[PDB]
Amino acid sequence: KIVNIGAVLSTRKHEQMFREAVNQANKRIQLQATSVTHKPNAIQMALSVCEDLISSQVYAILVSHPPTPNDHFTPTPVSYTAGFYRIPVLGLTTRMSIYSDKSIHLSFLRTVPPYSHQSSVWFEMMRVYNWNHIILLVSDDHEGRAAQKRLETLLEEREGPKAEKVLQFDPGTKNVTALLMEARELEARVIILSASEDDAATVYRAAAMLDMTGSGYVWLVGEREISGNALRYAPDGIIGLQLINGKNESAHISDAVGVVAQAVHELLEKENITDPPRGCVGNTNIWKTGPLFKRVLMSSKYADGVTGRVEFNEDGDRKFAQYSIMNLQNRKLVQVGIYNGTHVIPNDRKIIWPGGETEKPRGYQMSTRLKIVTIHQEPFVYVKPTMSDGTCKEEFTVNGDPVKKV
Amino acid sequence: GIAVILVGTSDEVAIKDAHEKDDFHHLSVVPRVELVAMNETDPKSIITRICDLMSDRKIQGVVFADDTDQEAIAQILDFISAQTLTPILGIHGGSSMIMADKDESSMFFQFGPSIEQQASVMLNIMEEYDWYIFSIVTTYFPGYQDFVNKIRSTIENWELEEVLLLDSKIQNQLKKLQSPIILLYCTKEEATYIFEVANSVGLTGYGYTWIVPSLVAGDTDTVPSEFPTGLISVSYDEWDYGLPARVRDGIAIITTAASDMLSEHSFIPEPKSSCYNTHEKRIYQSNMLNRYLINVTFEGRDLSFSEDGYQMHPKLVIILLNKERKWERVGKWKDKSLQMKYYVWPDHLSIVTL
Amino acid sequence: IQNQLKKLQSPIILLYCTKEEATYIFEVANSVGLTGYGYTWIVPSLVAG
Amino acid sequence: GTQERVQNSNKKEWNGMMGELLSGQADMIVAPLTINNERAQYIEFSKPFKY
Ligand SMILES: O=C(Nc1ccccc1)N[C@H]1C[C@H](C(=O)O)Nc2cc(Cl)cc(Cl)c21
Repeated sequence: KIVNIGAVLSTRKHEQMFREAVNQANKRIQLQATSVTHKPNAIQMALSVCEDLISSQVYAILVSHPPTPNDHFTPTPVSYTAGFYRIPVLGLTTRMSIYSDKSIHLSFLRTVPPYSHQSSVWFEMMRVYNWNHIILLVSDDHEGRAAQKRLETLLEEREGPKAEKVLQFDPGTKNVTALLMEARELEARVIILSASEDDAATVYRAAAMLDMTGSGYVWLVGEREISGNALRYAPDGIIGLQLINGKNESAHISDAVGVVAQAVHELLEKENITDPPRGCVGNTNIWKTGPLFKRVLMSSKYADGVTGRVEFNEDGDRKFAQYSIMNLQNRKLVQVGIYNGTHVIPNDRKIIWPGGETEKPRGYQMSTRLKIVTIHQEPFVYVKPTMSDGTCKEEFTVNGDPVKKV
Repeated sequence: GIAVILVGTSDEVAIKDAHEKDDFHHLSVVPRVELVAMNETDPKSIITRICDLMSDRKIQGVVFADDTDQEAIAQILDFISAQTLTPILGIHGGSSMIMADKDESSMFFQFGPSIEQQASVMLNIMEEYDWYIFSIVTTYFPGYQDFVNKIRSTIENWELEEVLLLDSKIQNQLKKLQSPIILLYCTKEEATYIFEVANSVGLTGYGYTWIVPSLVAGDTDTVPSEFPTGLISVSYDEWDYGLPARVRDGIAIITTAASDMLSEHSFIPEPKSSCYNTHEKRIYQSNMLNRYLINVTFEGRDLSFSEDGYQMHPKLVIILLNKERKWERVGKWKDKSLQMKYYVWPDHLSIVTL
Repeated sequence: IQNQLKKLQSPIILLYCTKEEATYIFEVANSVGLTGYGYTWIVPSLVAG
Repeated sequence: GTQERVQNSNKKEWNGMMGELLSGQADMIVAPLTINNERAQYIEFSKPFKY
């Protein structure tokens, strides 16, 4: 029994690093290293998946993303191809809600948290600053859909801060000038914005056009917004979140291969490891080892990688990971705290807030105006057409005192 | 071109009868029907053959049917759909009987009914025989939130027992069994175990009647023994649909879509050259005209689909597990209307008054 | 046994037995019936011996 | 305004001033607005001033 393992990566030198990883795994079953690069036109990759790897006897696969801006079409061909057999696989990179759910893809596990869960930090970011009123902006994509889902569900479960309005919109928008108008005239003053990158200008340059960033204002966005605007048009003082892994597949390899090794030790007790069916053409045989391999990888806890305590959630992404509480310094970047799994850990610096005051502004202003409406009902409501001057004529009661009219 | 694939162990040679029915009329652009069948072929073989043949014979539209090797095949072209921008039609097979949502950057609607449609037909059956109360339990099968939301909304315009999702809590959940009618939205593999536990707790014969959707049994012939000697199910596929009739429906759909296309602004789907490289990605950026290929008619009825893939008001039938462990066509369904050609199914008095 | 225990409807439950069988019967009770806050068990003298 | 199904399967909406309160248009109602159970699940009522 020599369980060969296959990988696909974007940098061949780090594929050699993966060969070092499989040597260290030989230091520890029996492994054999094999791997393939990636090319454009994902149909060629859906060829090479079995033209190279599925042609062998594989019980776990490695997948990672390129730098190309596809970022969604990159993991799917291999995903579909292997999934035909329910083969557990390990993703290493961009964590959009591709296989966030078990519906399309079945037994995939990843090492990077998907941009959804960054909501929860915001949640406790509230329980730090006692804010209980909140505006939310979301575009009606699947990413933002799940975003609203997770956020509203967590907040309702918190029953405290209650949501105020779920303002949805569309990606392809040149101007959201109409929506921010009704937005920035409501009660609260804290705003969360999770959408695609280039939307930020569409928001930001529209916000300052409405001066929606001057003072009595607080913002909170996702990392894509941070990058795309903190280079382009970030209104200073806005706050976001930052992840530690960033863009490098190296440490992911370490996080990955260790649990791959620790797995095979969980079926060296009953010899139900019969054979991974080599070759794509030839059999619709369901390698029913898949459910067992998945149920065990869902709990193969280790501490191999650079980051201690790399484990899984019920989704198979990075669980109990670590973020850094990013912040901007009017053109510059800093970390003023490391959110450690669940710990409330800030860090010392000049924590500015929009406009540039060392105070933490309150939630709401509680305006003095109140739009009131009412219906036509003679014995409770009398309406009269105005006079030629623009009012309606005064009159006295039978007692002689005046009567109000508005 | 407009091609057809008929991989599977069947009467494909006979089914080419529909070639002349295609050859005479109902084709403005007269198409090039051509079969490329296969054996029990693997996903990768399926992909390479599909794009290779679509590239060779100059194909611009396709429809296929096969043995129910796995529902995953429905997913497998969802990728290539936008990868080459061409209408796809899964038909006549359990392979093409599952739902595949949210891939809608491209084509490939399907046939048969929707979750909502079949569910409303279940409710229609429930009224037409006055079954007042109902219970329901299900699992993580696709459409659980959809089903619970649909049934919780269509009751605010019933006599439910309870909605239950399952994962020693099984018995404490089954103890709430209170309805005179029991429902389940599942498949046969788990249905074995669930009818087992049902015999373990719930009644099976005279005292309860089991009703389930089309894709619980999948095919039409197998039967795990734990099922009661009666099952009200609903489908259309393998009881009236002739394969030549189905492929005729398909070629009609594509030809009338081509009619709408060449009429609106007179653009033919450009021939995708290669399934290989970025030089073929040149046409991949050309215009897309998918939507307006959906309001077209022939053989009388309209064939409008929603933006997701299901036709409106399908033609449907209701079957029942008889005593010989077989199914029988007992209910007609047409034009959002039901016809139950069989009364209550075996304290039995018959009263009379004036 | 289960089809009989399904008629469990009372807020108070009685049993006239002895300890040896009481082991098995409280076992099946946990298997079906509630045990803590929700039911109170009353029994005669010669159940525990 | 009352709860009414709209788009024939889509939503349940309030067809009037009650909705205008829930929609975000209004902020307070003063009119002979009735009190019952159905409305009480989305509004907050002062004590009644005129039986
Ligand atoms: O019946 C109606 N509108 C209607 C108008 C034309 C045709 C049919 C019905 N309104 C009712 C309901 C609503 C209320 O809060 O009670 N306004 C309101 C206020 C008062 Cl003072 C008395 C009543 Cl009954 C009503």
